[PDB]
Amino acid sequence: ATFPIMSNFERDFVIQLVPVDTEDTMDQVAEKCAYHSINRRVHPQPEKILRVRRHEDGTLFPRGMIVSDAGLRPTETLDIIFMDN
Amino acid sequence: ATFPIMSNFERDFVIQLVPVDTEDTMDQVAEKCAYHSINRRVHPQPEKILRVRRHEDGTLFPRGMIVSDAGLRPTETLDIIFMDN
Amino acid sequence: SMLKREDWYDLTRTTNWTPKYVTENELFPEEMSGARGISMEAWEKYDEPYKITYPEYVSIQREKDSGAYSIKAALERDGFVDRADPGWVSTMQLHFGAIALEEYAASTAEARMARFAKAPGNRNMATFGMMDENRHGQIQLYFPYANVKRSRKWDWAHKAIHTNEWAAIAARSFFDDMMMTRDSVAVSIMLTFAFETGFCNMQFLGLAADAAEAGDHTFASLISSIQTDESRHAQQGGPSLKILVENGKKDEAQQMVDVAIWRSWKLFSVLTGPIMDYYTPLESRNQSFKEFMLEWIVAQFERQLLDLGLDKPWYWDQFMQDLDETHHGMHLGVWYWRPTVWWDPAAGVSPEEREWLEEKYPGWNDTWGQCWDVITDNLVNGKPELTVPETLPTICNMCNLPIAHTPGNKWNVKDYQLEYEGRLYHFGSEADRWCFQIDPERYENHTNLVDRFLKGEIQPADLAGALMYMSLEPGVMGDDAHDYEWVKAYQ
Amino acid sequence: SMLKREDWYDLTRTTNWTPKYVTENELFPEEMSGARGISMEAWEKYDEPYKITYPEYVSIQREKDSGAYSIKAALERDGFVDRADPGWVSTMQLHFGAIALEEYAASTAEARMARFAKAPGNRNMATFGMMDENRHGQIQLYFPYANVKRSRKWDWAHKAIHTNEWAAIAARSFFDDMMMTRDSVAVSIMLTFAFETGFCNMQFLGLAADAAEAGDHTFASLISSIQTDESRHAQQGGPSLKILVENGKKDEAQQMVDVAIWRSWKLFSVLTGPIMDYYTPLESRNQSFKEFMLEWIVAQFERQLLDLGLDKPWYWDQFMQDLDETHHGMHLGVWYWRPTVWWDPAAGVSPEEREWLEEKYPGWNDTWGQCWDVITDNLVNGKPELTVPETLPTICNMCNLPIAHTPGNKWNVKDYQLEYEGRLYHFGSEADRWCFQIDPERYENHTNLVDRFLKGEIQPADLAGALMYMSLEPGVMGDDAHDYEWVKAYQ
Amino acid sequence: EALKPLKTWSHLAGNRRRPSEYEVVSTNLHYFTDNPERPWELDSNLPMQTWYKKYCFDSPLKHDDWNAFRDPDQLVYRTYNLLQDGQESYVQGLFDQLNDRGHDQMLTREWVETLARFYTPARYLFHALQMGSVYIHQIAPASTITNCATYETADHLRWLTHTAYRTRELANCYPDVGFGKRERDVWENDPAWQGFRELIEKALIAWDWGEAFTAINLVTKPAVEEALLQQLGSLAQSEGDTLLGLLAQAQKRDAERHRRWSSALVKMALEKEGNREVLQKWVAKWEPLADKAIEAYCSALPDGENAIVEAKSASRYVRQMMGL
Amino acid sequence: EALKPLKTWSHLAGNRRRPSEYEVVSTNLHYFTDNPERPWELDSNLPMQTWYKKYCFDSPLKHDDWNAFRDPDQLVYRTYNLLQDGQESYVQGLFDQLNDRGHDQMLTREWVETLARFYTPARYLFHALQMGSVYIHQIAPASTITNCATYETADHLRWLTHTAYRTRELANCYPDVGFGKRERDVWENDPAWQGFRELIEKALIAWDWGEAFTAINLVTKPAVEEALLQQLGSLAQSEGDTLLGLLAQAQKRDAERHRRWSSALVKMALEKEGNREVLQKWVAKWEPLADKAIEAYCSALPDGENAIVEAKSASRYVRQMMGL
Ligand SMILES: [Fe+3]
Ligand SMILES: [Fe+3]
Ligand SMILES: [Fe+3]
Ligand SMILES: [Fe+3]
Ligand SMILES: [O-]
Ligand SMILES: [O-]
Repeated sequence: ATFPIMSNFERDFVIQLVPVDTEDTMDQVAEKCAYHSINRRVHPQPEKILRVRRHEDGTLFPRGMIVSDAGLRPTETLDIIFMDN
Repeated sequence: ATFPIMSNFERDFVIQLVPVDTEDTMDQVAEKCAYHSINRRVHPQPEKILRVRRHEDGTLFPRGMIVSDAGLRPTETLDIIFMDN
Repeated sequence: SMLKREDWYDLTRTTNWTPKYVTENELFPEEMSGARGISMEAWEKYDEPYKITYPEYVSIQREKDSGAYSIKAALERDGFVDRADPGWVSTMQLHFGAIALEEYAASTAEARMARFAKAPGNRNMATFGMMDENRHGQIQLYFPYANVKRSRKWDWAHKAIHTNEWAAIAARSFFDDMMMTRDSVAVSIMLTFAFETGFCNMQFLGLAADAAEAGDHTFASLISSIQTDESRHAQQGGPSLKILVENGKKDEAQQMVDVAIWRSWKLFSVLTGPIMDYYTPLESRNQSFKEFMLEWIVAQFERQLLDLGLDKPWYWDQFMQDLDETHHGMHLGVWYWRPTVWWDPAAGVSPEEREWLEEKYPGWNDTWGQCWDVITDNLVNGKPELTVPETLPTICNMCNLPIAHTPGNKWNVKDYQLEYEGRLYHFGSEADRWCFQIDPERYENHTNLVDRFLKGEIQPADLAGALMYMSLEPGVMGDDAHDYEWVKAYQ
Repeated sequence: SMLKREDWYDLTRTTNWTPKYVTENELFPEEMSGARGISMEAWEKYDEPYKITYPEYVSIQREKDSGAYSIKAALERDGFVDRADPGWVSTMQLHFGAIALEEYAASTAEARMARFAKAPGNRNMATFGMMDENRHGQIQLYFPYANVKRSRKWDWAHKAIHTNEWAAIAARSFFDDMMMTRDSVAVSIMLTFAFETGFCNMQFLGLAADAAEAGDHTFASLISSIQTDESRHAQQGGPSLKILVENGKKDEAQQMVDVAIWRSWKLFSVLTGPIMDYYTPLESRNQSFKEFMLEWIVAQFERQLLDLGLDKPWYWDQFMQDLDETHHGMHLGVWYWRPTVWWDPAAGVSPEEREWLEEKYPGWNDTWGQCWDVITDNLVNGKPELTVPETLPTICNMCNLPIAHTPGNKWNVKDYQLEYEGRLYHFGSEADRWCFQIDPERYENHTNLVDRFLKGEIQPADLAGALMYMSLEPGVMGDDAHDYEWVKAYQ
Repeated sequence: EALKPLKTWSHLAGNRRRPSEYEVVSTNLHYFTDNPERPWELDSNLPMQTWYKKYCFDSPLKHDDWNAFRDPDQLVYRTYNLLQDGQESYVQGLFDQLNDRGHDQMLTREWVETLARFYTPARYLFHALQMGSVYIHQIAPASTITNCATYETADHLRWLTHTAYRTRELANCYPDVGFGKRERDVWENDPAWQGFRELIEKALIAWDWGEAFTAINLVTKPAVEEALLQQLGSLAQSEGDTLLGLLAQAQKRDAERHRRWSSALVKMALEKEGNREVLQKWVAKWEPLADKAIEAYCSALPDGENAIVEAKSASRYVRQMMGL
Repeated sequence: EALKPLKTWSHLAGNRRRPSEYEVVSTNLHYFTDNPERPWELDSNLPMQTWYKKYCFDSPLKHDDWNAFRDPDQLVYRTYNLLQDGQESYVQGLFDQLNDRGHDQMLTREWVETLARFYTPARYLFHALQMGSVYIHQIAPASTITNCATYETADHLRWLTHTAYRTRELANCYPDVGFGKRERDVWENDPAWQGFRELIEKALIAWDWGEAFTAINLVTKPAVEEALLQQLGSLAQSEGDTLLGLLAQAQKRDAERHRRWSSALVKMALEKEGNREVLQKWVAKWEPLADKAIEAYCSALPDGENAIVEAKSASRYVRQMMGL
């Protein structure tokens, strides 16, 4: 259920290693990433929604998809991005 | 009439060369010395009289004796001292 | 009377012969010599342009040591070190740990050429090479050793390269690829030409001016003595390149140059860039790291490369652009991960400093500046704990440096990933990925620190564990060089 | 293999023989040798305690120069001189002008012994002597020469001793009496024993610590290198004294020691005393000139003199007392007559400084302090003209220094006058007068600056004339080292 | 606890004796010995990884702590140039001064011919030792072993240098001889050299560090030194060649220092049972080429057979004294 | 106007050429030449005042500007020890290495005897030149003339030193000879020395600076050098003494430099009419003692008469080349 990914947080300067769960939705992936980026080096944007995107090819996952269903390679890099929605 | 002497001014730190006149009284010798000592390195003492004394043997000349009569060797050293009188 | 050097010099390198009791390939194994099907006869056109003979060497070098070692003894009681700018001290601690042992290692890289080159002229030069880095490594141990009693961090001048601390691994990963694990002709190109001629020679000049500008004599004299040794051995890749070009091999030679320059540059962007632009105090800043690169390094490369008959590397334009970026990334990573290095990094983002940064780099405050905005707010607000990390950065699988890049309103951080035989690799740049691709067998099964972490090799598998694994403890672990003094500017 | 020094050393000084084609007295004229009726055989018991042979000398001394000259080249661009304390700069300007050429002159004084001693051991030592001061004079020209372009005053390192500026005449008057115009055995006592062993050796140590304490490396290294040469030749008077004592001559030897020590001391009281107690900044003051004298000079003399079988000089108690006084006189004269020296003297009478002075010398403010009270009032009141002079001080006819002493509520300035063959002479002290008396023929017709003034030899016969006669012009003429900054403390 | 500042480097701490300059700049410096399984920071299957696993870590010559080795002479770069700048002033002094005195002109035609055959062509054997000692440098298991090989290699360049220089002075003085043109054919075709040439060509591909030490350090060098320095040198002197008699005695100083450290190394190896036997097999495999080398060279000299007997016994003597 | 800072020392200003290190630390330094009427800062009738008025200022050898003299070799203290530390490494190298090789043991009994007579006792003549050159130092009219005499005197101490050292090595090797005990009686009583001893004892009380220069610099030294270095030295070599053959050639380097500056001095004197004649009379008064010195020494040597003819002509040659 523990599964490593690489977080490329929007407006941060550096990709980081973030352990997620295979059961986590995208929204819970996004929350676990932000913890290493919001209020350390990126400013909260509370009129915004954190969406999860595959780095390599730009595929946008729905907020609600869980990691198990995402078809990810261990350690796959993910854009964490600011959207409305 | 021009005649060199060595002034050892009271409370100064150093003997100096002072050209006097053979016609000068002691009082005028004393005035010519003070010029190189009072208000350069010694404080006026205006309730005092500047007397002239021979350095070597301590002979006190009267205020009124002139240099011609003093029996001085050229360059002879003279104490210039603070007295009443 | 005495002969003139030019009358007998050639005889010192008329040392090739035709083996009989063993074969040419036995005596010069391709994997060590890299003669590349070019004949012994053709390797003999090799002509070093700077010549020196044994008695000249031991005599001029006895003088260089006498000088350097006397300057050092004369300044020792004065303790310049106890009152230097703490960003300067840090610059010294970083230089000694990253380089002393790699200097020493370069004597083997020189020995490789000395035994296995087919150019008689290269073998003798490399003998002097080998002597030079014997000196560099020993004098760079003897100097910092003065300071052991002042701080354990000075022990790192000896220990660093014995540890798995991430910077030490980025150092070995460079050095080993360039000079320890290549054939002779390769070492001559990739080390003496690309790294030494390309980067060291100038770097050491700048570094010596900075020691002086900081009031550090001892160090200015040390660096600038070492620097006068450089080109005697650095010149060795030049004639090798002519020979490869004039026989079938412009592309083999190109490809080696391309790889060595990128690899160099990446090392230089973490080891030098941060120092120039953030550690040396504002009033000493003579030019920016980008300025310094353009004037003293980059144009020398085009000049050299044109004279050799070679091309600018395909990655040149990108490389130009990155002078605006990478070292700002590496500085921010080092500062942010500061308890993972053995020196105290300097934040260098006081208001005056940020103004300077802004004129050297239009756009800085809008990009790089935000992250530092947040770090600063936190510090002003008494939340220092959000300015140290809780995870690992992703490490590039070629340079072993974090994959970092432009933040803020020009967000541009990219990962040049590659799947290869069932493993996912990460690359900090397009060029880093291509170094792996043109020669995957050379790098496959290497594992970077993150890989090791993920794999189970670091136990306990948390940050305190990674600290122990990197051999770091309190007392060595990096912290803010000025102890957060630049923070009072903001309250 | 190589012999051990002790096995053949004696042969280097088994060089006496019995002349035949000329007589002993012809070959060793008494006026140059001073053998004093003691036989060639008896002069051969002479045994230098520090031994050295030619190859050891050229080898250790090649190393000392390499060091000193490299320290100098390494620190040159840094310009420590342009930002040193101006009292330090002044200390350097004074040292170079007073001494560089007198160092050079000491090689002739060494040559005197080298040719005319009857002790074979003395002749060889003096050969090395002669070499040592060749070095001292040349290195003390080469160093200050760095600074010519910064100020004409640095030209004085060469010119001083060519002029009739009063300090230069006090220098020659010392040096010539001690070492240029005496027989060989005398030079060995009066220079190497009394002045060099007695005063230089320690002085140069203290001076080297001060350069370092001031941040002046170049100079610390120069002085402290020269200092390591000293005792090799300074040791020469020691064995001479044993020989004179063991034959009939304890009193001839006593009398020479007495004269040389006083003469030395007087020079030292104007050249060193002012510097310690007024020019070196307060926070660097390690001890007082009197403290330094008691600990490092005076007790070494009693120790030496007891070991030699000699007595303390009759003037010893007076001399002890004068450590409280004389150098305060000489400083005040130099400061007051400051446009008559080639350096800028430092007043050193700020309030903090006056406190220091008061604990080093209970009574200072009451005595010395008044004169400075008046100088200060004048300066505060915008009357600077009453702080420069309009006449000459009386000059002592032996030391050629002004006759000065305790001012204020303990007024004690005395003149030890003497009429001799129809001329009146002036002496700054009882000992100075006695130097003339025991040997009037050596000093009779010498004329000090005042004498020359009085005689008609200075024309125009006014102060501007005396300036020209002393070779001083605006630009060289001394003024207040801090430009009167210490005056703001009083308003 | 913050880690306390130390008295010396951490790997040297608590030694009793304050570490020397020598210890301070020479010890524990190779890092490829960290991870025997992966010496370099790359893929573990690179040829170079292989080369060091096989020729350094799987050497049969074994010790638990090769970093404990100490050069009995304690050379560092700084004291190496102090020493050799002294000896080079001496040797360049001989060159300059004997030239001044016309010494090359006083030698006989026979002797000149002997220099072309027995002396000149050493530029090859001494460059070959240079390659030989520099291979020891880059494969030895400890930096204190590498450094002896560093300084030794610079010596062997030294001896090539002397020979390069005199060969020019000889060609200027006897332009008809071919000095400088012919050495390669002599070295390649002269029977007097083929023994040495075979010995060294085979020694140059002994890749195992302990075997390279032995073949170059223990067997080839005493044989080259006894034949070219001791035996050609005292023949030289006996024929009037005072320069070469002195030059060779000058080089023999270097060579003796190479023997002092080789001897220390072997003393240290003999601390582990097995090593003597390991060294002795190595000596037995190589010694008969040394025999041949001495035989083919010394026998073509005057008084040949006797030069053979003394070179043989004085080089065996070198090893006998280390306990081999 | 405040006086402007200068480019070099005031006495050197406006020269065209930037002054050398040499000029900078050597020129215009004696001050006793300020006031010829009173050279020292004391009473003008002291013996020492007299000594310099008479022997320096009233020299018949005259020039308006003796400070313009320049040592053609431009020695300063720093470059003097660079040069002699080189030559001393060479000479101490010869000592060490020939000892190693037993060279003292190879000389014949006859030759040993010749060293005791003709070589040993030079410790006296070379100390006597040391006293001779050091007298030139302290009376010459300019510091650039004094300095040549400074460095020359250190050489003459050098040659005493060599001789002191070998005499010990000779006494250790032939303890029955008296090496070290007997030199003073040989120097004092041996006819072969009495020519030199007379020459130098008389030269040592020539007080006039120009006469001391000439007597020591121009007449006594070429004669001592041709007899003791050139002639004993090549006899030495011819008898098997390779050490002394080389040592003497080593000292002859110093001696040739003493000749280069002496020659410059004389070139400079000849700028004033009268000086050549002044020097020539000096040469005529002293040369016949030199003749006698060479005759008594060289004639007691093997092949005596011929050593006489060549020492004579090569020392005259020294002066002929300066134009005397
Ligand atoms: Fe290097
Ligand atoms: Fe290098
Ligand atoms: Fe001195
Ligand atoms: Fe001295
Ligand atoms: O280097
Ligand atoms: O001295």
